[PDB]
Amino acid sequence: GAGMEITSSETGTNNGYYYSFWTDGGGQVTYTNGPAGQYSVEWSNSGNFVAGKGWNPGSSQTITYSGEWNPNGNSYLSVYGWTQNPLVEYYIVESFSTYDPSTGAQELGTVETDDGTYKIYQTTRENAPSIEGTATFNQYWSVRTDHRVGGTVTTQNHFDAWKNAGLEMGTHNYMIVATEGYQSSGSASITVQ
Repeated sequence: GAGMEITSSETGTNNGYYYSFWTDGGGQVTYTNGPAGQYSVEWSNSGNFVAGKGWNPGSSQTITYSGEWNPNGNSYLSVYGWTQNPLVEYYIVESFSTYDPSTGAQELGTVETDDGTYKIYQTTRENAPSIEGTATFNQYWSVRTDHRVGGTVTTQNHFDAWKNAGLEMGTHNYMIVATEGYQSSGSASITVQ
């Protein structure tokens, strides 16, 4: 892993961390594992891609992450992952570029944590890609009102706020600090501590 450039989807472990790189193959996307919890990604006229390091299975650990997120166009930086039974894709959005991803989603409240205010939303993806195949599932969103690149994400506070709103969480699959992009270029270099 450490230092090897990859250009198509893979998951594995690198330097004690789980890592997930997924791309639909649009434009160019290059992912690299670095030392410890560090990853780099560079993209150029991308389709949809998700990249980052973390844990499988994810728990309710308080994550600290640092580094650098330089997108040109649509990109989010998030604590990202999935539960099963029910199937749930979830996002704790630290920053987004040119597109608020909670657009067309329904706001269920706010949660204050990690010196932030985060707005809570749910959508339903219908017949979309998933960790268990083409499926119909809820996505949950916590979106920081004041964007940042680096700090503490107390995921327990986001899960409790979702559960508070009546949002079911199943059994935790992976949870990563993810760089996502769509129809953009950019680079990002992020360390999970």
